[PDB]
Amino acid sequence: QTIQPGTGYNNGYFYSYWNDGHGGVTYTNGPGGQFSVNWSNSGNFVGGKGWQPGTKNKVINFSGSYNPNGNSYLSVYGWSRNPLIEYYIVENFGTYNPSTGATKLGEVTSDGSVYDIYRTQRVNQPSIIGTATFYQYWSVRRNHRSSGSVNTANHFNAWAQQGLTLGTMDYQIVAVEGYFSSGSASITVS
Repeated sequence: QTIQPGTGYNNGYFYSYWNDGHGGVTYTNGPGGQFSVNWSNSGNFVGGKGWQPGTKNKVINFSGSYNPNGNSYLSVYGWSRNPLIEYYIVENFGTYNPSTGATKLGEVTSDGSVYDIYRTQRVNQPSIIGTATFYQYWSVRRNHRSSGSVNTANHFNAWAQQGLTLGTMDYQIVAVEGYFSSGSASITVS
């Protein structure tokens, strides 16, 4: 049901909901792996369901509707530790392609589309272990969609081939992220 930021377990799925406090966001956990997000002139937020910990060969399925009006992403999102890495496999996005100005590190074909791979660096930013400097790895789908299946191993193996290694897996979720925008989404994970 409607909850305030936090992390926990719901119907067998790990969930994480965070927001910068600006307001304008409603996150609701549904049955099974379902979750809904409704936002209007929000601030920055991230919300989704998945696993804690994730794995490097997980096949993630998602089904739903995603209607952003502004800056937002729909992705398989997570972290690794040692090395500390924040990663995204972007399936759809709004007005801003998150790879803008990022360094392209290759291409990978998976689950019906070509994905462009990028690497970016975050300096002194919040992370799962505190403020730190770390890399972000991205796989951005060329053919946008709101349902599908993601074979994570295809992305992690392609990243490894390019020198983008991952450490020990931390949480792994299908999440909706927004940055001062409006929208609605209803996703079921499995």
